[PDB]
Amino acid sequence: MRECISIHVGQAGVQIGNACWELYCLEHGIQPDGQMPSDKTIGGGDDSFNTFFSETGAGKHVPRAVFVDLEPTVIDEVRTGTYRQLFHPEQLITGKEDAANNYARGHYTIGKEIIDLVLDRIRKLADQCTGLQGFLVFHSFGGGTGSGFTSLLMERLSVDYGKKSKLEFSIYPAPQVSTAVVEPYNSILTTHTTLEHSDCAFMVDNEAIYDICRRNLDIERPTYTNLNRLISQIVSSITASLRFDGALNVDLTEFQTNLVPYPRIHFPLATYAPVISAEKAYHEQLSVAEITNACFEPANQMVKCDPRHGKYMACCLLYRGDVVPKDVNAAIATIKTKRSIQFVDWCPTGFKVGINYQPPTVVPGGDLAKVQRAVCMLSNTTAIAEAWARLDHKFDLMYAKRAFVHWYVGEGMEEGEFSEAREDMAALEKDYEEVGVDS
Amino acid sequence: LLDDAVKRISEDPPCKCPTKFCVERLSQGRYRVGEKILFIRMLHNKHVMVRVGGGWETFAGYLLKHDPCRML
Amino acid sequence: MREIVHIQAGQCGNQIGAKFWEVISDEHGIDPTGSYHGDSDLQLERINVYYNEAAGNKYVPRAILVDLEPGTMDSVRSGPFGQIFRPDNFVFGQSGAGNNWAKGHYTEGAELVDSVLDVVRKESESCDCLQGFQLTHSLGGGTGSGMGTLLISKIREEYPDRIMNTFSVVPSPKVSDTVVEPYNATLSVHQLVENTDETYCIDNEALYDICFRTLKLTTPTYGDLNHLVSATMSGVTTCLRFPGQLNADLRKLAVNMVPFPRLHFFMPGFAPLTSRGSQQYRALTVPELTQQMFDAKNMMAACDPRHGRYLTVAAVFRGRMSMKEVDEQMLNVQNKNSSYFVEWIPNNVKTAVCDIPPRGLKMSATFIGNSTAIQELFKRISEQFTAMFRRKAFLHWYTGEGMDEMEFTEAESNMNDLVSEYQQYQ
Ligand SMILES: Nc1nc2c(ncn2[C@@H]2O[C@H](COP(=O)(O)OP(=O)(O)OP(=O)(O)O)[C@@H](O)[C@H]2O)c(=O)[nH]1
Ligand SMILES: Nc1nc2c(ncn2[C@@H]2O[C@H](COP(=O)(O)OP(=O)(O)OP(=O)(O)O)[C@@H](O)[C@H]2O)c(=O)[nH]1
Ligand SMILES: [Mg+2]
Ligand SMILES: [Mg+2]
Ligand SMILES: [Zn+2]
Repeated sequence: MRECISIHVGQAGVQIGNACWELYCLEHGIQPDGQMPSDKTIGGGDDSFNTFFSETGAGKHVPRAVFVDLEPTVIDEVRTGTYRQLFHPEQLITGKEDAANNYARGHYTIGKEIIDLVLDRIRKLADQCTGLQGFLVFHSFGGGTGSGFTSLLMERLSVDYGKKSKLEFSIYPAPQVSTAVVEPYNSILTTHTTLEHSDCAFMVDNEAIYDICRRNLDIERPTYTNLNRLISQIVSSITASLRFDGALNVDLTEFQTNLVPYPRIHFPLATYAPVISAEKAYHEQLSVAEITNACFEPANQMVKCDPRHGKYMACCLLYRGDVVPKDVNAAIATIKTKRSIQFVDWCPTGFKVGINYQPPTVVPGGDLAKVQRAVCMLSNTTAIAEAWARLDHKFDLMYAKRAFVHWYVGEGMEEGEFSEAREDMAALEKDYEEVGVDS
Repeated sequence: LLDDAVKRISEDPPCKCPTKFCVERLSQGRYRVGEKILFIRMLHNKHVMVRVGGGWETFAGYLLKHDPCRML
Repeated sequence: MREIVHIQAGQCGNQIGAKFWEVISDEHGIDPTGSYHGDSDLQLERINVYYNEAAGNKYVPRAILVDLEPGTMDSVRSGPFGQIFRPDNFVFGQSGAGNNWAKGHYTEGAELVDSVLDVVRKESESCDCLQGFQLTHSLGGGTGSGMGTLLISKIREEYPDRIMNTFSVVPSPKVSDTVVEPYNATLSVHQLVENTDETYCIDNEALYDICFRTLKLTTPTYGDLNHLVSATMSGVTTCLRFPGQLNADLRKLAVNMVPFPRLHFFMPGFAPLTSRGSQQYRALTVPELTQQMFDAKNMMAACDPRHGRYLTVAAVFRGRMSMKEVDEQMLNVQNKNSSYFVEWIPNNVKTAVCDIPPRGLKMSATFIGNSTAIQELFKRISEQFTAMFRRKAFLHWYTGEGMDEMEFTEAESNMNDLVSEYQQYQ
C-alpha cells in the first residue's frame, strides 16, 4: 500500500540487492528493461509495484533503490549486468577507493566524502514518496564499507527522519567460517550503531546458509548467488503484506511493535520454511503443519545458534500462498504444547501471524521448488546472545595485545572507542541474559 | 592547528642531545623530524600519528625509537 | 582508476620486470607492438591499471626501468616485447654500482635519483588515482638494494599516503656469487623496515628447489625462476584487474596482514605448480591447491614455516570457484595444523576469489603468509654479516664513499631488533 526505500551498501549489500531486485521485478512481472506488459487488471490499476518502484516514463518502472559502495567494481557489474536498465544511473553511487576492511576508513577517513551525496539521493527519493514506511538497509558487519559507512548512514537517517522505521538485513561473521582476519573489530564497532540507530536487525550468517544449502537443497557446491537468493526470499516475505491483499495482513510498523518487547531487545533471528530440493519436493505433501514445524528446527535457522540454549521473547510467522487461517491456529497450538520449544513465561501469546494470498515465486535457476505455501518465521530469542558472545570473545583475544589497532587509530579513531564498543556489547549481553530470567 | 601539539609533544620531555634533535616544519603536514620529512595526522582528543613502515605509529612512540636521548 | 606504477631496479629487477610485462600482456592479450587482439571486454574494463592509452589504439605500460649501468637496457629493449615501453622511462647510468651499496646510495645513485623522480612524477599525474608503487629488485648490491632503496626513501618522502610494494629477492647462503651480499642486504633491510608497506622476500634457492622437485627441470635458468615470481606478482594484483566473487586490493591485504607496523615481511607461494607430464595424473581441485600452498617445500623463501608460527595468511584464488570449498579447506588447514598458527589471532586467513584464472589453468592460488619463520633467514644474514664485519673485510670500499663504521653498527642493531620483534610471537 505504501512505499519504502532500500539501501544496498558495500559488496555483500549490493550483491544481495541484485538478487532481491531480480526477485521483485520477476514477482511483479516487470521485465529487465523496466517495462511491464498491460495485463487484464479488472478494476483498474496495479498498486502492487508502488511499494518498491516509481512510475515515471509512461510504462517505465524505476526501483526505489540506492546502491552505494566506496568501491567501483561491483557497482560497475550492476551497470553491465542484466538489470543495468532498471536503475536510473544517478542512484548507483560510487567512491574512488574502498574502506579495505577498515571501519575507521568507512566511518571517518573516506565515508565522509560520499555521505553528502547519498543523503541528497535519499532525500530526493523520499520526497517522491506519498507516505514512507521505512528504510531497508542491506550490509555486512565484517566489511569496511558495509560496517563503517552503514553505521554512519544510520546515524544520518536517524537525524534526518527520526521516527521512520529502519529495517536492517545484516550479514554477521560466522562462528568458524571467516574470510577476513579483522571481522571482529568491524563487528564490535557496528554494534553500538545497530543498537541505537536501528529498529529491527535481521542478522544472518553465511555458515548457517551453507548448512541450509547442504541439508535442504542438496547443493554440493553452493555460491553466493544461492545464499543471496535465500535472503531475497526472506526480504520479499517480510514485505509481502505491504504489496498484496491477505486474509490477515500485518503492517511493517505494527510488526515491529509486536515483536520487540524492549527498545534494545531488537535482533530477530530470520528463517524460511518450504526451502527444499527440487526433486525431494515430489515426496513431501508440504502442508501448513510441516512448514510450521520446519521453522522451529535449529537446522533451518539463518544464524548459527540453536534456540534450545535460550527462550523466545516473541515470534512472528508470515505465511503466504494457500494458507487457511484455521490451520495456523492448530499449528501454533501444537508448537505451544510441544516441549523443547521454550518461550519466556511473561509473554502468554508469544506469536504474531500474517497471511497473504500471493504464493512465493521462483526465479529461473532450479535452486527452489514452486510451492503454493510458504512461511517466513522471524523470532526474537535470548539464544542470539551466544553468537555475539563467541564474537566478542574473538575481539578480546586480539584486542588484549592491540593486534591490528594501529590501522584503525591511524585512520582517525581514539583507542577508547574499542573499549566503549566492547563494554556496550557486554551490556547488551547482560540485557539479553536478564530477560532470560522467568519472573 | 596541530603545529602547537606537535611542538608540545616533542619537548614536554626535553631534548637532552648536545645538538637539539630537529622537529622543524616546512609547511602543514610535513615535519622534518630527525632529518626525515614525515607525514603527520590528528583528528580528535589530540591523538597524534605518523605514517611509517607497514602502517602508523604515535608521534611520542616514534621518538621513543628514533632519538638516542629518549632511550635513556 | 586505481592505477599502479611499476619500477625495476638492477638486473634482477629488470629481468623480473621484463617477464612480468610479458605475462601481463599475455593476460590482457596485448600485441607486442601495443595493439589489442583479445576476445573479452573484461580485459578492456581494467586495462588502465597497468597501461596508458595512446593514439591509434596503442597501450604503453606504466613502468620505469632503472639501473646505474646500460647493458640491461639494451637487452630488455631488443628482447621480447621490447618495443612496448615508450623509450623515455628507460633511465640508465653509465658506470654501474659494482655490487657496492655506497655507489647505489651516495655517489652514483644520488646523481640519478632526480632523473628517475622526474619520470615517476610524470607517470603519477597521468593516472586517475594510483594506489601504490611496485618496486622489483635484488638485495645483492647498490644497483637494486641501495639505489632502488634511496628511490623508495624519496618516493615515501613525497607520496606517503600511497602503498609501497617491493618484491625483494633476498640473498641465500647456498647460491651467492657475490662476497659482499651480507653488507648489501643488511644495509638495505635497515631502511626497508621504515620505507615499505609490505615486502615479499624471495630467494633464488627456493625457486631452484621448486624447479628441481616440483616442475622436474634439471637445468633451471633465470628465465624459468622469473616465471614463478611474475606469476606471484600477477596473482597478488589480479583482483583489481578482473571481477571477482570476493575482492582483495593492495590496501585490503595491508590491513588484513600487517598486525604491527614493523611486521610486514612476507613469504609467497603459488599453488598449481606441476610438471608438463605429471599434470594429467592430478585433480584441478581446491583441496589440492590449498594443501600445496602450506607445504614447506613450496614456499618462495628458504625458511620453512614448520619452525615458525603464522601470524596472518592471504590466499587469493583465481577461477570459477565456490566459496564453501575455500572456507572448509581454510578451516581444515587451520584446525589440523593449529600448532602452526598463532594463538592470539582467532582467524588467520584472508580470502579472495577472482573469476578470471591464469592462462592454461582452471584454478590457481597465490599464498602470502606473515610468519615468525621469516626471522631465521634474517639471523643467517646477520651471522654472515657479523663474521665479515668483525674483521672489517671489504669495509674500505664502503667507507671511502660515504659511510662510517657507525652506519654498519646501526644497521646490524636494527636488523637484530627486527628478528627480536618477530620471535616475540613464538
Ligand atoms: N552472504 C553474502 N556474504 C557476502 C557476499 N559477499 C561478501 N560477503 C561477506 O560479507 C563480508 C564483508 O565483505 P564485503 O561485503 O566485501 O565488505 P565491504 O562491505 O564491501 O567492505 P570493504 O570491501 O571492506 O570496503 C565478508 O564476510 C564476506 O565474505 C555475498 O554476496 N553474500
Ligand atoms: N631471480 C633472479 N635473480 C637474479 C637475476 N639476475 C640476477 N639475479 C640476482 O641478483 C644479482 C644481480 O645484481 P643486480 O643488482 O640485479 O643488477 P646489477 O646490474 O648486476 O648491479 P651492479 O652490476 O652491481 O650494479 C645476482 O647476483 C643474483 O643474486 C634474475 O633474472 N632473476
Ligand atoms: Mg564496489
Ligand atoms: Mg645492471
Ligand atoms: Zn635527542
